[PDB]
Amino acid sequence: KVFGRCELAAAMKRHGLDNYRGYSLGNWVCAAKFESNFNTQATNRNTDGSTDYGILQINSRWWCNDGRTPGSRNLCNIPCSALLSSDITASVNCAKKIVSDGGMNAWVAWRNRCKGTDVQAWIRGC
Amino acid sequence: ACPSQCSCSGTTVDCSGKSLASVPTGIPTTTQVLYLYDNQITKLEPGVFDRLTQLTRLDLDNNQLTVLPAGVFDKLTQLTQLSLNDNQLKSIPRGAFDNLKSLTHIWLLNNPWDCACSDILYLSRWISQHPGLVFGYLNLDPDSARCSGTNTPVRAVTEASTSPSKC
Repeated sequence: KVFGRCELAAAMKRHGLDNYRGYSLGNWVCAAKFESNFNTQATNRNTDGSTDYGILQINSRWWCNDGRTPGSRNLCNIPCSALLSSDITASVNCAKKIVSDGGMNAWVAWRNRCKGTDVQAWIRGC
Repeated sequence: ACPSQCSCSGTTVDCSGKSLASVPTGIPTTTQVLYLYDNQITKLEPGVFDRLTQLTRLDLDNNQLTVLPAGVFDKLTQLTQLSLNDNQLKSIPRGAFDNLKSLTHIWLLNNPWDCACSDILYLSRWISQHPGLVFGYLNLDPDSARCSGTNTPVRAVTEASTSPSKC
């Protein structure tokens, strides 16, 4: 499913991302924009044998199970296919885990494009 | 011959999540993949991997490593992936990655890197000189190795903000 910007902002808020660990809603929307372009089915095979999944491109080396990433962990306790759902619930729960175990600095495109900007722009008119 | 504590299959030896304090004895010298992650290893013996010259992958992450023996990885010239994240490491011994001519991926984050001390300089330089080898919890990220306290990138640390008196 490709979300619209406001549609995704709306769903992130009700999952409680707004001010999660002190990051305002617009940060997470800006992250997902540069990670997947709002497409839940974005998939990216990495050179180490892992894959990135979902709207925030979560990796199978550490976080989810795809049954094809050798020596990988499943720190979020989820199948990586749940990260491909039109239901963003599993991707939100995994993201929250990442922010705490690591914060948003894990998402390099967010660090370079989003962090320290007027990120509440991502939220205008929602 | 599999070590008692571990699981084996072809050339992979999984010693992971077994509450180990050190590397088990009897890893076949033909081993290509060694999982030691999620244990409580605090110190490695010098030379512990010198016989495992065929290793292409080594996971040491998620232990309690405080210090690495010098030359711990010197014989591992086929290693493509090394994981060292989520330990108690303060620095990397000078030259410790120099023989890793097959390296494609290393994880360094969630360590208390001590950027006040002059021992951090080999690591700072090494990361700067290998901008495509370091990975964070997601993708490629040379800044993911971060100084304890200040949370700035190790690769940014230069000789003038360090001191030999702080080691």
